[PDB]
Amino acid sequence: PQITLWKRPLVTIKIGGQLKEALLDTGADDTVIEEMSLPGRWKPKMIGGIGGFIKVRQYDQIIIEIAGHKAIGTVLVGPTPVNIIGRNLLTQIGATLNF
Amino acid sequence: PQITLWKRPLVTIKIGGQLKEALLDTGADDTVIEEMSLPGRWKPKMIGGIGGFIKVRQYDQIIIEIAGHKAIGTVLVGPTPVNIIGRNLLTQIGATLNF
Ligand SMILES: CC(C)(C)NC(=O)[C@@H]1C[C@@H]2CCCC[C@@H]2CN1C[C@@H](O)[C@H](Cc1ccccc1)NC(=O)[C@H](CC(N)=O)NC(=O)c1ccc2ccccc2n1
Ligand SMILES: [Cl-]
Repeated sequence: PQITLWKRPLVTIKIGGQLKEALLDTGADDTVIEEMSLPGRWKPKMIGGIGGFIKVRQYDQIIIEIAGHKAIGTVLVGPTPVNIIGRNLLTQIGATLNF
Repeated sequence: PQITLWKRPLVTIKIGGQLKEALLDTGADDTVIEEMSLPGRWKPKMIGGIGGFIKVRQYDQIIIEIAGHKAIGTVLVGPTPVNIIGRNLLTQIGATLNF
């Protein structure tokens, strides 16, 4: 599978039993999802990007499916305008940047 | 070359005749470089990310070298925390995401 970048590399994910669209993002350390109820324990975190920081809820050991690939890892929930799959999960689904 | 994502995908770039380090970022539509003196005509623009928008200088038709590959395109210059190479130039150097 190879994804060119003339458009946003959006894929379908399954998280908390719901389908969402998310951006495959090699520039993001972390995976950040829009506000949603997720069951289970979490802890407060702040994460930064181009316009500054947002508060998120950090959930560890979340089961997620990304474009058909299974993953288990940390998901941050908070007011991102776009759902983002960052390197912590891109490494699990085997993504590489070929240039 | 193929980049795994266990670490940040940082590469050397050449802009304005100066070497810098920048992040290869499939989640960014645009290329944003830290404040620097750069010759060329520009115009103001807002660009956004997590945390909101920042004001930048939009330079069109800038010659940039990214990991040894020459590209020409729009560069935004402003108070970004990190230099980022986004899809407008990743496509020009032929970068793909594979998995
Ligand atoms: C998600 C998080 C874990 C916080 N990581 C990061 O944000 C790190 C931070 C690094 C240090 C500072 C400079 C940016 C780098 C790159 N990144 C990721 C990097 O990939 C980040 C991910 C992202 C995408 C969409 C919207 C928000 C955020 N992209 C961006 O910050 C780019 C900047 C640009 N080109 O205009 N934003 C966008 O391309 C973009 C697209 C759609 C939008 C819709 C509404 C509002 C904003 C929107 N921004
Ligand atoms: Cl919900």
